[PDB]
Amino acid sequence: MEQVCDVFDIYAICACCKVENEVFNNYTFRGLGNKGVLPWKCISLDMKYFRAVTTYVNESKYEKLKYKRCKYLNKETKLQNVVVMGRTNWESIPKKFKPLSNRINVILSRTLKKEDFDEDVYIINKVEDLIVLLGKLNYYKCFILGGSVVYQEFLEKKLIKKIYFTRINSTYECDVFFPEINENEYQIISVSDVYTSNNTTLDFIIYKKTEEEDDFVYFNFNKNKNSIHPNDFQIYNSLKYKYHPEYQYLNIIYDIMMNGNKQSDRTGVGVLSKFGYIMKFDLSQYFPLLTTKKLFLRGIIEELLWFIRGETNGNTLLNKNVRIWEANGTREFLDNRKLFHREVNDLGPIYGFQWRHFGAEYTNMYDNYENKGVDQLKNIINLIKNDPTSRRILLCAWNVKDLDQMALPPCHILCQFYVFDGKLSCIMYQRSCDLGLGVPFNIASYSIFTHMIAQVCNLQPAQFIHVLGNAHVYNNHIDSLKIQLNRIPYPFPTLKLNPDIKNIEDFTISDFTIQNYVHHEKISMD
Amino acid sequence: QVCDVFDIYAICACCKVENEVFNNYTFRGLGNKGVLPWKCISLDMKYFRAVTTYVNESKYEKLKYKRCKYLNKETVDKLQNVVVMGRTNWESIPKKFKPLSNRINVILSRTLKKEDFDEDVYIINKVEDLIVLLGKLNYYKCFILGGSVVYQEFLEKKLIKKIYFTRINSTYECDVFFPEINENEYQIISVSDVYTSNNTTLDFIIYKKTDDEEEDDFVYFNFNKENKNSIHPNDFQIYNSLKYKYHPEYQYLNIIYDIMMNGNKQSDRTGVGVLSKFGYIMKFDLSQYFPLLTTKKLFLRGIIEELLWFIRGETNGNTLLNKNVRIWEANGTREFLDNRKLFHREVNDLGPIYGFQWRHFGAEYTNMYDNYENKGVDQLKNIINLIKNDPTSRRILLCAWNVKDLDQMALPPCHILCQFYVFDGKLSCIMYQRSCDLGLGVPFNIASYSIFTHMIAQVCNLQPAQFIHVLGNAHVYNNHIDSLKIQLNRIPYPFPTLKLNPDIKNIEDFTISDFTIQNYVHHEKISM
Ligand SMILES: NC(=O)C1=CN([C@@H]2O[C@H](COP(=O)(O)OP(=O)(O)OC[C@H]3O[C@@H](n4cnc5c(N)ncnc54)[C@H](OP(=O)(O)O)[C@@H]3O)[C@@H](O)[C@H]2O)C=CC1
Ligand SMILES: NC(=O)C1=CN([C@@H]2O[C@H](COP(=O)(O)OP(=O)(O)OC[C@H]3O[C@@H](n4cnc5c(N)ncnc54)[C@H](OP(=O)(O)O)[C@@H]3O)[C@@H](O)[C@H]2O)C=CC1
Ligand SMILES: CCc1nc(N)nc(N)c1Cc1cccc(-c2cccc(C(=O)O)c2)c1
Ligand SMILES: CCc1nc(N)nc(N)c1Cc1cccc(-c2cccc(C(=O)O)c2)c1
Ligand SMILES: O=c1ccn([C@H]2C[C@H](O)[C@@H](COP(=O)(O)O)O2)c(=O)[nH]1
Ligand SMILES: O=c1ccn([C@H]2C[C@H](O)[C@@H](COP(=O)(O)O)O2)c(=O)[nH]1
Repeated sequence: MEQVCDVFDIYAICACCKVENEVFNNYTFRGLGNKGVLPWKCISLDMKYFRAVTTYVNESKYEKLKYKRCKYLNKETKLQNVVVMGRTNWESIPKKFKPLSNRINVILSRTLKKEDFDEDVYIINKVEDLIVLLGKLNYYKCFILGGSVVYQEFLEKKLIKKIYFTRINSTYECDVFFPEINENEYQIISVSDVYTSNNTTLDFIIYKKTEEEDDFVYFNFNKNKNSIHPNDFQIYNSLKYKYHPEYQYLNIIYDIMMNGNKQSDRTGVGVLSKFGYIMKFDLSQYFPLLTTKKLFLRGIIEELLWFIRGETNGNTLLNKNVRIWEANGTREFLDNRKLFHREVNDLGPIYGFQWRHFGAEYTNMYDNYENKGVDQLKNIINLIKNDPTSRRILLCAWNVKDLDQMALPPCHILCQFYVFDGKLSCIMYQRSCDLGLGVPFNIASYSIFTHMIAQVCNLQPAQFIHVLGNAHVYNNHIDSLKIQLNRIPYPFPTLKLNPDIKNIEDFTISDFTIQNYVHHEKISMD
Repeated sequence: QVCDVFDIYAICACCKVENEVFNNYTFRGLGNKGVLPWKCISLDMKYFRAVTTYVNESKYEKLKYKRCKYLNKETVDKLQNVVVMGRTNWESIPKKFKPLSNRINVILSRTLKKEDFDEDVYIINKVEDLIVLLGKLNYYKCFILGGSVVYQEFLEKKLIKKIYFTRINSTYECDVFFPEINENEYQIISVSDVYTSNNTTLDFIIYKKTDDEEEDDFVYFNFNKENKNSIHPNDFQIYNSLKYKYHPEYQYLNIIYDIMMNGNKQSDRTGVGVLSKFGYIMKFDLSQYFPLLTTKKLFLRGIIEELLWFIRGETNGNTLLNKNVRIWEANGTREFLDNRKLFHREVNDLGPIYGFQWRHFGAEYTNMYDNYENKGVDQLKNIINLIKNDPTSRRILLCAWNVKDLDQMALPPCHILCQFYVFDGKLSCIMYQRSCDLGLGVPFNIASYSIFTHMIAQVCNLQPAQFIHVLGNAHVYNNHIDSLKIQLNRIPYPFPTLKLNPDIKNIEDFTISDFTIQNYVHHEKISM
């Protein structure tokens, strides 16, 4: 008829870390505590979150809660929340925080009774006594704070209506663990933005138990296009709040699937296409390596270093077993570009040559172009250092003169940089965007490049901003992207650079570390 | 009050009538010679039927409750709306539409007999008889449909809760007019998107008499979202008093507001100081309007000449100056060039700027008088050919940022590139701007590249779709702040329209006389 946890609004809130090429799932985050305390030193942002949720009340909503609880109990006609702790949980809290401020404190125990406590707290020695207590109290909501024993038995008994679950994206030694959530009993309905706090990333997810209004209608008086189906996005559409920054990428895919224009293309596969998007990623808070599928970064980092050296020799990448440019360097591909006098894997005056030698005459991939052309990479590093408010800090790969000599014209047209308050942001304009295959890597590439330029200019990375021009999904990718859109992102990883690298030319592959990459399974887009 | 008890609204449509000053009264034409002043404008008709038939039955129980208590009753003893038409208005409606479908028809008439119409059609003979009739009916809301007499008397009797006012942005001969809405009595609260229907733009404004399981979760996710810039948002009383701000000019205005509220204080070369942010997109639908800002006056002749000068490939600033187009004057002075270290550059020789790069990218620049025929890459020709011959190309770009020539330019281009996109016979254009003077430069820039998109689309036999503006370093000069505060609190008018001479089929064949702005309605000019 009614559930106890719905009448009395019984929630659980917790924070779980990871515990010691692996496979990941929701149970990856399950570390609760260690040796009777928390596994980590204070993660302060989670404490602020935990305090806002457990202390927040809305007075205007109590009368309905009050009415509803009377009806269930068969009774007639400042506000605070109730919080429930195991006895072990209670003893691990620092004394200066007890009783938890502005909350009604309740402790479960058998070995201790109210005579053993100095504080303003309720003792109860069984779960049934909490329901009795709640029927007699005036309160807004009831939050179960753990520990592990308390969680397990409240989940066991179907007494939890929502789990407020912080995912701590780092590994610690643990000896107690959140119960394995039964995906048939609970589903994720919301996921927050990603944050960094105390040298770890984290997000907040929510499991749920499984007049001027008419003017709006008037103004919408004038509102199965692409053969895409509802049930094919059930998980994606069931989420209420989608604040994880990975949704900037997934929503654009959704948008192209549901509203894109059908078109042919140079390749003949055919695409759905739209025109003009912007994504923004906060590199101060996370490294935006996509988590709804597995991505590798060694190739794109070697590519970036190969760019910065000004190289155009495709053999250099192939010798590191990086095959990104291999198809663009074959005799057949070059011939079909009319590059009949071009040696195999000589890609012509592409990215690297334009960044270090714009306007120089290209000869072959072995020439020494020292002091030919405009070394715009050096120029923009100098403007950032010495003229940070300049609105001319731009790095351009679209050299109109050289386009036909390139193996193919650049997609990443330009980077513009912005400096404020000791922090560096970067816009990259992409003329053509393969959303299913290329954009994931391109986000990672320029995100890394922003870190490198910021460090050698002694700035901190801020936003990477990604403007998409012709944004398209290949029809060959649609079934894979349907799978991918129905996965829930994980908290992003972090990127660390060797801090002793002071000049842009001095990085090597080993100066980069990606830490705490948690990700869904690899996907063949075909 | 009566009109709040019984939910009495007015709904009307007004055209313009036969340096002009504009105001809300500019739109006041109701009828002419017993008919509507215009041929049918189908979009306003669709909105009309929608407003006057829409009913939310779940919301009626409280309206019935409210009306009964007002009348000291307990009962009123399918929910439709009520519609009130004057007799002139009622008789001039085509026969096959009367009685108005799914509406309770009510007619003010001192000469019509209750007999000649069915029992479902009501006939009153004074205004207070409607209040009596509303006391005895079940209805959602009561709409006053006109005509001029009915508007005037209902309005001077303070019997109107809101006005749903369609602004028809064209001119017609009229002999009856809406009453001048006293802005001390009513005020605009919501403004719609701009539209094109039957060869006129129009918009829709609203005048006003003067699971919470997921509500809490919203609060928690805001737990860290703890105004910073010495701006007092009470200076934007009108702006923040609006409820629905759907006019596409709000794309521009919302960005000024964002930079004021949240911009970063930075200095610049002139010491003036700016508020800046990084990264915006605006999109304007050229199929439905020409986005010439209306919250201040904008002139376009110089803007068009500069474009034509670009297309000719010119770099000689004297050409513009002899036409009194002075956009580039300050960049061509002896002093400005010397500061650029261009010691060997003639005054007003701007070097290899836009026009030279569009028609001659990669050519060696000598001076502004040289013959550059067939030197360098003719990008403009190239992209026009790609549009016509390979329209699904993702390489249709027009780039002015020639890294090799920047230092020889009087200054590097602010408009880095245009990219084009073709689908189903329609042309859209993205322009990326590295540096955006929101107060002065950006309004002109939206117009320049909106026009350019029309020109490219016509010489390619395409229709213009969107113009899409990407702002890089976006700034408000500190000395514009007072002027933009005034501008944020003006309500835009429906946009004008751009017409090109349809005979021009080559990008190089346009002349100044081939461009006409139609029905530009605007607020007064502002010195920034
Ligand atoms: N990261 C997080 O989100 C959280 C972490 N933690 C960590 O978890 C650990 C503590 O959790 P845990 O070790 O599982 O111990 P708990 O905090 O779960 O409390 C255990 C004790 O609570 C009492 N108790 C539990 N259920 C009942 C009941 N039905 N009736 C009566 N008394 C009851 C008993 O106390 P008695 O023995 O006196 O009967 C039991 O021994 C610590 O490491 C703590 O720091 C704690 C909370 C949340
Ligand atoms: N686009 C728009 O927004 C609208 C346009 N129109 C146009 O408006 C024009 C009509 O202007 P108008 O002539 O002012 O139309 P009206 O309907 O305002 O004519 C008023 C009539 O209503 C009756 N009436 C007025 N006041 C009273 C009263 N206090 N008590 C009783 N009966 C009353 C009289 O009928 P009697 O003669 O029997 O006394 C009078 O002739 C037409 O050209 C029509 O096309 C129509 C509706 C709205
Ligand atoms: C890691 C923390 C945490 N985060 C989240 N999201 N859920 C949790 N169940 C906990 C653990 C917890 C439980 C009970 C009280 C405290 C506590 C500590 C110190 C001070 C206070 C206070 O309220 O001042 C509370 C922590
Ligand atoms: C110019 C139109 C208009 N727009 C708006 N916004 N307000 C208006 N007062 C009118 C004029 C009007 C008034 C009464 C009935 C009709 C009518 C005509 C033909 C058919 C129907 C119908 O309902 O089928 C109604 C028009
Ligand atoms: O870094 C890259 C390089 C290529 N592409 C994709 C976009 C297009 O699908 C294709 C290039 O095609 P053109 O736009 O040049 O035709 O490769 C990317 O998304 N990112
Ligand atoms: O067409 C133009 C030309 C200039 N500006 C403004 C932007 C900057 O305020 C200034 C450009 O100077 P720098 O970005 O080079 O500093 O001119 C525009 O907004 N639009």
